[PDB]
Amino acid sequence: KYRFIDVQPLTGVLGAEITGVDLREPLDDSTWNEILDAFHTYQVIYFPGQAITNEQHIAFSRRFGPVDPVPILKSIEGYPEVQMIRREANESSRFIGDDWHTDSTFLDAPPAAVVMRAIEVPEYGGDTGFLSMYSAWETLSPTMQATIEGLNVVHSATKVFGSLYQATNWRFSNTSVKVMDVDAGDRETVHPLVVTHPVTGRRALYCNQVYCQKIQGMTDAESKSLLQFLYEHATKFDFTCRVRWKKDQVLVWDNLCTMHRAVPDYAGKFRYLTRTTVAGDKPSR
Amino acid sequence: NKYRFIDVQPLTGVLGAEITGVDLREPLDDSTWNEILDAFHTYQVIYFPGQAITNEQHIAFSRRFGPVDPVPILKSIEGYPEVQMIRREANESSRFIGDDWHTDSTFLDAPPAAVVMRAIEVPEYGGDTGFLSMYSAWETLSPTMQATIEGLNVVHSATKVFGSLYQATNWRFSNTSVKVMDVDAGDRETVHPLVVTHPVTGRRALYCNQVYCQKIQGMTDAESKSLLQFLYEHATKFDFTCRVRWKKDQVLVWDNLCTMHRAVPDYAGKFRYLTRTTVAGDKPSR
Amino acid sequence: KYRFIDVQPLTGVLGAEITGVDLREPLDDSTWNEILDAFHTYQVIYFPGQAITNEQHIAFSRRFGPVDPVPILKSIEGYPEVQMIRREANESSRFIGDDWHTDSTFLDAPPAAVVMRAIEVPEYGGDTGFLSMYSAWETLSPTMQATIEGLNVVHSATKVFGSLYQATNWRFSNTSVKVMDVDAGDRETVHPLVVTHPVTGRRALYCNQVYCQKIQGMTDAESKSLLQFLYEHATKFDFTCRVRWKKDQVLVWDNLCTMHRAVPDYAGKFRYLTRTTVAGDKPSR
Amino acid sequence: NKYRFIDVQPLTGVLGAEITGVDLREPLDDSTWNEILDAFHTYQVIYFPGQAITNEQHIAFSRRFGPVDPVPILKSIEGYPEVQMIRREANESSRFIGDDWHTDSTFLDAPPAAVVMRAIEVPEYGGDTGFLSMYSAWETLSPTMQATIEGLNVVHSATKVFGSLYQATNWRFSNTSVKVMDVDAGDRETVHPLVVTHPVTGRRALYCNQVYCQKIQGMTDAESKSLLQFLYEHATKFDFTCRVRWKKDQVLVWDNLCTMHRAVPDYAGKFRYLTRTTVAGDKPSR
Ligand SMILES: C[C@@H](Oc1ccc(Oc2cnc3cc(Cl)ccc3n2)cc1)C(=O)O
Ligand SMILES: C[C@@H](Oc1ccc(Oc2cnc3cc(Cl)ccc3n2)cc1)C(=O)O
Ligand SMILES: C[C@@H](Oc1ccc(Oc2cnc3cc(Cl)ccc3n2)cc1)C(=O)O
Ligand SMILES: C[C@@H](Oc1ccc(Oc2cnc3cc(Cl)ccc3n2)cc1)C(=O)O
Ligand SMILES: O=C(O)CCC(=O)C(=O)O
Ligand SMILES: O=C(O)CCC(=O)C(=O)O
Ligand SMILES: O=C(O)CCC(=O)C(=O)O
Ligand SMILES: O=C(O)CCC(=O)C(=O)O
Ligand SMILES: [Cl-]
Ligand SMILES: [Cl-]
Ligand SMILES: [Co+2]
Ligand SMILES: [Co+2]
Ligand SMILES: [Co+2]
Ligand SMILES: [Co+2]
Repeated sequence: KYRFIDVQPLTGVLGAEITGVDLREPLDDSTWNEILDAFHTYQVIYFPGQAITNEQHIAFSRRFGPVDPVPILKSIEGYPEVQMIRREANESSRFIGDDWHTDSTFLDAPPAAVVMRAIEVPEYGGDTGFLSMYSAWETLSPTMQATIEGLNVVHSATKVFGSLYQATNWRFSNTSVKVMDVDAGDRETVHPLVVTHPVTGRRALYCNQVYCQKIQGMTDAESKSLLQFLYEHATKFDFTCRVRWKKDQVLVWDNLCTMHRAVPDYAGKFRYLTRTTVAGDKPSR
Repeated sequence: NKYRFIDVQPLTGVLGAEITGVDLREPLDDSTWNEILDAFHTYQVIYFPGQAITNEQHIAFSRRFGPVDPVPILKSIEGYPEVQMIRREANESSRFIGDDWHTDSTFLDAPPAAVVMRAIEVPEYGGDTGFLSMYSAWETLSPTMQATIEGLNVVHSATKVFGSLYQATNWRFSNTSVKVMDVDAGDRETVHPLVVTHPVTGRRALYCNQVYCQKIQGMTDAESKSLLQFLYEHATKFDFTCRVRWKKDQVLVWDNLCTMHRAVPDYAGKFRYLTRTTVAGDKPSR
Repeated sequence: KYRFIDVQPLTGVLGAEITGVDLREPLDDSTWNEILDAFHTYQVIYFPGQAITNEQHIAFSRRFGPVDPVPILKSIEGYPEVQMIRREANESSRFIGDDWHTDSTFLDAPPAAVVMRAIEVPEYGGDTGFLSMYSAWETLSPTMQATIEGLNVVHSATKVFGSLYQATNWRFSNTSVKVMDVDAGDRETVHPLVVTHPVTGRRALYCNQVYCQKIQGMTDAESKSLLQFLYEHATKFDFTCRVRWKKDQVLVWDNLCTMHRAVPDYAGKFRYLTRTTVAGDKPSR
Repeated sequence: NKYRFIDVQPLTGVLGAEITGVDLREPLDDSTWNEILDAFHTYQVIYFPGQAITNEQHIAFSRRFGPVDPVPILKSIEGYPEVQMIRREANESSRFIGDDWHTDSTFLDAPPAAVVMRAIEVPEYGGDTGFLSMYSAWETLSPTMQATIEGLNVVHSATKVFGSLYQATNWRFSNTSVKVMDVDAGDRETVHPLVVTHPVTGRRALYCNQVYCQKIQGMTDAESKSLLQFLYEHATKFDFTCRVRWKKDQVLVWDNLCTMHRAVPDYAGKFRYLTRTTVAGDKPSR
């Protein structure tokens, strides 16, 4: 069915490799329409072998929507919108993003999408996992769905760069991570536990252990119990795929309907990807 | 306190009350009965020490609470089909009856409303019964959690007690107090709401128990297990419980809709014998 | 079998009422020997109807061992060793001791025992629960016992009056609780997970959720998992008893082989008991 | 890297490797075989894309790893009792074979040492197999936790797969690939250590799986459940896993002692067919 690009789905759940296109060149309307369709169908799409410039990265990201950096990451000099996920070979700090999450959900309007490009990565190690929150939602019984669909969740960055972060002893390195204001870390926002994607109209479960503090209105014990069940459910191996990186692979993921995590199995090896983030609207039900 | 015809001594700040100043061998005037019924509705489990009543007076007093109807599983005393036994011979090595939190016979389309239990001969110590309030278990859920669960129903059956799950496992009750039952009666399912309204007080109570509840209707096995596990942990917190110690001729009534109870098995090697008459109820409803 | 006192066990597991003795008077050797035997047998013993003076309380406690206040509680004026568990009718703060624990196990040598006396208590509400850690230990399989008997646990007061306490929003009232130094709150000690009682020689499980931070040498996830199973096991209703208070009831509990908790079911009612604490040796295996 | 006769491309930093530069239709010289065996021991699961071998060459290549012996439950291809099928017709609505973390046939006194699996016809996408390293699951337990558990043994049986627990439940495998089995063979127990030493590498591996492990020997049901649940959660973290995608004529070998695997059921409605020969092992030991 695709005529302007070649798409090879990665699993029966999510993920697709796209080839037959050169992202260094402008895309005609037909080629862009297929790309966007593949992005909305497969949720995480990746293009091996795209030796693009940083400006081309920026422009390509702009096709998905307004570009706008996430609060915590350092950017390359000359490009505030091009942020780094960079780990030096000798680092001993915590690996960025090494549990399931989606990005910056403590924001009133988290990103819609992220476009990541491998600069220099290990021959093996440092895969990124993804999973579908559409599948997590769809595999809940209708009874379970009706039960939880009216709930909201309180999100904040407290464990990442607020008071809880300051409490613990593990730190990120300053290679890619900025020093942040503690109160900014502890500012709370509220999102729906079940969101409707604004383009596809499909529903997705929307919670993550990194930023979700509690179910709004619940006791700590009620909220901890529901959220724990939902995390176990959503992170079943069945709902995941695994993306392996090579130099100049460019990947886009939908930040509303997927979760992702870094795999820290390359200790002692240099790894560097850049990324631009695409702004989103307020998550809504 | 407000009581003028009976003396009531509440047992904890959550449920339970001792009632004295009354002789259950004699008939009760309307004034004394109304206060007893009121104390039953206010305290959920009430008990009357020192009541040396006959089996017939036990039956008659039970009847004041509602029609009397034995539960399926228990043997009864000779000459009194309505008076059933909770009896454990000293030597027994079988499972102790009722030794986890439950309420009685909820596999029935219409479980009992109440039970009236009377001590015949019990150990100097050991063999207390614990009780907890399902009004309190419900009221301490957040308004959010209440709204979340109030439309759910739960499938109950006796499969673990005298159905296929019972037949599959190794432990048994002795035949001292427990009849042989049909396996299909054991496996027969009924559905009740997760949250019920008491037909007299109008108050709401959480309604689930691990002995007879199989699953939340319409949910997957893992969803149901996970929610019911949380509710069991919530309702069985020590703060919601009271503990009743038995003495010969103590007579006790519990509300079988808004409480749970469990036997404490801490008297192995000692004889224990209580009788009970069960008072019938209506379909639990929302 | 008791000839100098009358003892009435409370449950088949632990607990005993003692009568037939006047604690306002000196005890002969025979009466004291029976008291101590009952204390070692039943683990928590209580004497209704003992209108004693504070000095008599102190002296009676001294028969069990050296007396020595616990760090957190305020004492009555004129008697540093007589501490208060006092809640005013109008209080809205956290109830002292409202989860299962044993006292001050963050100390290198926690108390051996505590002697508590009711001054003024509600007609109903404010029971104290107790449970036996001998029974908790004895109902573990031999295989489970051999598995865990070599483990140690790190204890500290951090959740009660150290950094974790400072983090949260709930506070105890200053009615009975002193302001404490944070570092004193966070000082760690190490005890055996399975201790041998120094008088009876019987073994007891020794862990509590209030002061135990983690199994020494374990990861956070391993330790949280074992300790959770042990707490669920030890706090089964089967292992508990419940003590109801009346004015001038004097009770002694063994602080090594039991746990206890306050029951907060008297909101809006005044409740006041005093207590002296009896010093112990370093818990050992 | 150190390899001079084969090209090996590791799959993740934990386990798994692709091997190219070799034609399994031809015999392997000692030098090429030694490197393959070494890569098997180093990477635990290895796979060879593009190997259009006959069933006989499949059998012969398997044999290089150890004596070949079919597992009890799977049907075999006509004319090759040692070559068993993992085959799912497009229309099937039965349970997917192997769809949770396990290692093969651990109810046996001596489970297989390895399996060699070959894709005949598989979906364009969907039907990957996941693998994880039980060396890594063991090595990431603290020294304290290791000392704690290293003396324990676990009781295994096939009761959930083709024993009484299977017969009691509702789901079934189809008869496409699965034989009817004797219920008593299903319920027969064996005991293995919780922590095993690999008989060639000498390295230690955690050894438990939820499909066949019933309980820690000597423990109570609640103790065993609670410890095994923790170990399952620990060993199945995403960080310890790799995922293999299948293509026609890919041939893959896994170590059945130091890994676990699971089928991913994400291809309903599509035909999938792999064959496999199982290589026999010795009693797992400490
Ligand atoms: C860029 C990105 O920022 C991060 C940074 C790190 C991150 O990964 C984790 C994983 N586990 C964590 C666990 C704890 Cl207890 C605390 C913090 C944790 N952080 C997730 C998102 C974002 O969101 O845009
Ligand atoms: C009279 C009464 O009958 C019983 C009998 C026993 C009973 O107690 C338990 C407790 N835990 C159990 C656990 C399992 Cl796996 C099986 C059976 C169990 N039975 C609860 C009710 C009733 O309801 O009228
Ligand atoms: C006198 C006594 O001091 C206390 C004071 C309070 C206490 O009770 C609790 C119960 N649950 C708690 C829960 C949390 Cl998260 C924190 C603190 C908690 N404290 C236990 C012991 C002692 O030990 O001698
Ligand atoms: C060939 C292989 O055979 C099987 C077949 C199926 C299998 O997969 C599962 C997964 N989860 C299961 C869960 C339950 Cl409750 C029951 C049976 C289950 N079976 C695991 C091994 C073997 O070992 O040789
Ligand atoms: O390094 C990775 O694979 C992903 C890190 C991540 O979570 C992120 O960039 O937001
Ligand atoms: O023996 C007891 O204390 C209670 C037994 C019980 O559960 C019952 O009679 O239903
Ligand atoms: O108030 C109570 O019943 C007990 C409080 C307590 O834990 C203590 O005094 O140590
Ligand atoms: O189908 C698969 O991917 C693996 C099935 C499996 O578990 C097995 O063959 O033992
Ligand atoms: Cl009647
Ligand atoms: Cl052979
Ligand atoms: Co991220
Ligand atoms: Co009962
Ligand atoms: Co205390
Ligand atoms: Co298998």
